[PDB]
Amino acid sequence: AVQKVVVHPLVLLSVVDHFNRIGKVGNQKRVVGVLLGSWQKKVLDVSNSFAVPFDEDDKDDSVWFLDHDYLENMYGMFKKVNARERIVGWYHTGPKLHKNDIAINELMKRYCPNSVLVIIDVKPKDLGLPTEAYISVEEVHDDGTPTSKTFEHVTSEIGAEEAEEVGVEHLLRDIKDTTVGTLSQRITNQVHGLKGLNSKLLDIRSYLEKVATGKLPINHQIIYQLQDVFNLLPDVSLQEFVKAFYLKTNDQMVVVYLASLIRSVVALHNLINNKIANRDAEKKEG
Amino acid sequence: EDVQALVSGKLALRYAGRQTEALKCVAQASKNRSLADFEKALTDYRAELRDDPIISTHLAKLYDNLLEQNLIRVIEPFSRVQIEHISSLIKLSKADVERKLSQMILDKKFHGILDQGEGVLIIFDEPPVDKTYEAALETIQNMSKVVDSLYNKAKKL
Amino acid sequence: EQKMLLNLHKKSWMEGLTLQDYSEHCKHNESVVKEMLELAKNYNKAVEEEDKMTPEKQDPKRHLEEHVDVLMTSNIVQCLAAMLDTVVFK
Amino acid sequence: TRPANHRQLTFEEIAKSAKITVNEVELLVMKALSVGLVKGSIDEVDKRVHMTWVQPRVLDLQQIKGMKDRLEFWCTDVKSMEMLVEHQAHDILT
Amino acid sequence: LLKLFTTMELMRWSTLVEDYGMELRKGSLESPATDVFGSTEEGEKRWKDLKNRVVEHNIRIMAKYYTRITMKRMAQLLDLSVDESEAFLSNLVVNKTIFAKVDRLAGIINFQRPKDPNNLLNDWSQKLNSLMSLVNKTTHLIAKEEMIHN
Amino acid sequence: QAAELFLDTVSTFTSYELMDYKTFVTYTVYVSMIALERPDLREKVIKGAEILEVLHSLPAVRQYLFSLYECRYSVFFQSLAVVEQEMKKDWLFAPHYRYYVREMRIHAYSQLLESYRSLTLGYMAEAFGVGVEFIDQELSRFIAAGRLHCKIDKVNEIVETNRPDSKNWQYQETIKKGDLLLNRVQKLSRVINM
Repeated sequence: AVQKVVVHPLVLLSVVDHFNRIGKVGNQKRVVGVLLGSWQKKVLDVSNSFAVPFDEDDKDDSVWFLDHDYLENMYGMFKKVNARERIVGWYHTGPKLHKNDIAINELMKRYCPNSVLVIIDVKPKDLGLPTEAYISVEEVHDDGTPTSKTFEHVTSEIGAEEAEEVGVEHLLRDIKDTTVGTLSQRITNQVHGLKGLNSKLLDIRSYLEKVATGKLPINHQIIYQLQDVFNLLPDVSLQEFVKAFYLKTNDQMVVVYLASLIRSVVALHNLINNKIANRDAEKKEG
Repeated sequence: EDVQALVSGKLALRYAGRQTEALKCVAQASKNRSLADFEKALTDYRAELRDDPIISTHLAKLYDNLLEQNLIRVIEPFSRVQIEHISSLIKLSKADVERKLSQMILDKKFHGILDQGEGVLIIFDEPPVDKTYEAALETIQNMSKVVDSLYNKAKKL
Repeated sequence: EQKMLLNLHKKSWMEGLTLQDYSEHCKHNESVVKEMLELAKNYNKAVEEEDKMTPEKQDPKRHLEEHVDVLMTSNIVQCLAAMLDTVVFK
Repeated sequence: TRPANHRQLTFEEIAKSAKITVNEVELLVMKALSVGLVKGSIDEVDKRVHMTWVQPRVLDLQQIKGMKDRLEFWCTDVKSMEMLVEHQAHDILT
Repeated sequence: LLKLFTTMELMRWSTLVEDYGMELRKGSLESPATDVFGSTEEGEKRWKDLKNRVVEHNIRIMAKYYTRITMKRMAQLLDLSVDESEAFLSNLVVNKTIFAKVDRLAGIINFQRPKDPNNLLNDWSQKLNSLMSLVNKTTHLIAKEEMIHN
Repeated sequence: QAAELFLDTVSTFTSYELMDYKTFVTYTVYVSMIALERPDLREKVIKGAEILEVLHSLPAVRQYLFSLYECRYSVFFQSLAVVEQEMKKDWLFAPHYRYYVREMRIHAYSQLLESYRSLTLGYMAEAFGVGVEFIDQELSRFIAAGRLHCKIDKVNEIVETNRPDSKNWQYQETIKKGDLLLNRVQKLSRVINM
């Protein structure tokens, strides 16, 4: 299969521009385009994407234009400017998949054997990871459940080539928060981590609600992986762990003692010198 | 092994006697690491090994070294072990083994601690001193020095 | 486009709750405290030349400042992350 | 049965659950580890066993509701800690 | 026999003998047995070496799985006395083949290596961040499962 | 400092006008045992060739040194009781004599207690050639003075060490020096509002 897909700034800015371009006049639930990328090991790197003429019916979920010849010659010209980038995957902005989408992926498979689809929810500006990646799968499920032409999640992340990195940093400069952020950014990051953990746990709650209540099918998979997660909790307060935790915390405490004491000493040294200097000025003035 | 190969040498054969056989059996003791037979060799040949100052000094050094090596060999599989048991394994009396272990631990050549009230020795894990705290102590002592320096100041107010 | 691009360096929540590495953190504290000692050694000399010959930002003072700042913030954040993980995760 | 809160199994309860004598529980746990389906550790001087799990298994809807409850307690604790830290560190957090 | 020695599980030496010694040492005309384990001195020595290998593998298994065991339990599982079991374990540990410590006073043998606080809490942190990554992947699949109904 | 000064000039001593060389080496071995810890005692005195060279002519102090180094504690106590007499008769060493005679004792005890977590009082009684009540009183005084890291279970008559580990000793020195510095800062404080 495909273990990872990394997404560069250029494709996400291009799809944002495409969404603003289409929604400006032809506001529609989604826009569809084609990604370009390269293969390292079994990871995929995607930095290029172009909009393709697309249309979806509102509810028929079987009626759709994706332009064959436009896709082909646009790819040809993008190869002319840069030949490394070949067709991998297709993007859309709809926050939800459709029954119509797997046909889009099957068409895209004509141009790439393992074409991967990417949802880029431009409107959300939220907790994290605005890109979702999915591959096409067809297997017997090994458990007696009926097989089906299915989309399967593949982990995704954002990574930048150096030129895109300087480009993005320059635009972010004004709103940019510092990378180090000694105490403020770190504490805010921990609070945001608690926020994200709570949000994910509440999502897992809602899934279990829907599963127990029956409105959502039991995946059998993941839920047993979730049970492994639940058995993976470390169970602190076991005695030797408590001893080790106390030891390491005390080491941190003595270290921070040294730092604070030195800070007090330097503070006093500045204070005494300031008093001496201002008193010297006062004595000279008379 | 070379010892038996030299007592049989063409020049040494004319000198065979108590002195030669004493070192022969001492060498045999060294080969099989038998402290009991080592001391037996040191005992039978009193006039051959004790009164000779160089022989006596070096052989006592060798016996001490072999005792330390065998003690380290036998303590290794233990965390807590009765001194009686190790005395039985070493064939030396507990009165000697206890003093030897005390001297060895005192010299820090071996990590372990005795308790006579239980008649046991204990093996521990010797934590690696944690240089952080020594650096801490030197820093705070030097901050005390600079504090005295500021005390030298502030008299100018 | 703002905070669409920012997702690239955006710290993840697991990255926020990540506990770094205890052996590496101990090595870091070990190195920084030793550097603190070597800085304070000449900080003593600097304060002992307080006599004001030829009234003159290199070496002891601000270097000690940055060292204490980074050490203290690293230790505080590591302790806080460890503690939060201890109490929240079970 | 348990989310590790009592996962230090005593020999007696695993023995009566397996309706076999105390002398075979060691062989049972050794077989379980050898197959690769449990990664616990055994103590014999207290006869208790240090149990850790790596192999997931099927869930009934009963287990689904039980999980939902035990996960609810956990996420309640997470939210408790979130607002606690946000309250106590307001001036630094901003 | 080969696969049994390949199994990461105990076998009682007495049980192993009762099961396969007839075929091993003596056999029959249709199942000929070589002089590897004959009744003579060299065969007897090789048979005792086989017993030594059996107890070596048993100690391997106990080190793999057990944390601490009374030496009476080791002796009963190896069909030896406490003295013989202690001597064999000492001979094996001195060779630095495995890690084991004998608390002869409390009558315990500890197999787990001592853990420094840094290693213990690093293990805790690794468990924690693995759980965190699993939670995130679970949530992605969770959204995917909800995402089917559209 | 006296031990280090004497050790630095043991091979270069030429001050015959003060006193002779053998008296100098007696002073040296006297001060070194009380002043230096055991490894330094080994490297700089036990292995100091000229010291053994002159001690071959002086077995009386050679015994007093080697008994402490070789843990022959009863012979060490006999030699120390002997040497206390010359320590007293000494026109310079007399004013400190009791102190010296005291210190070696704790050092001796501190040596014997080094290698044991716990032990019966009878063991040290026989090792020092002393009786249980006498050594019990000596440890009572010395532990009361805080010179030894041990406590006595008189019911079973067992000395039990409580020496801090490396980390615990480090923490105790850290906190002690912490107060010795923080009180200095606090007295340095109130340079605000004279």
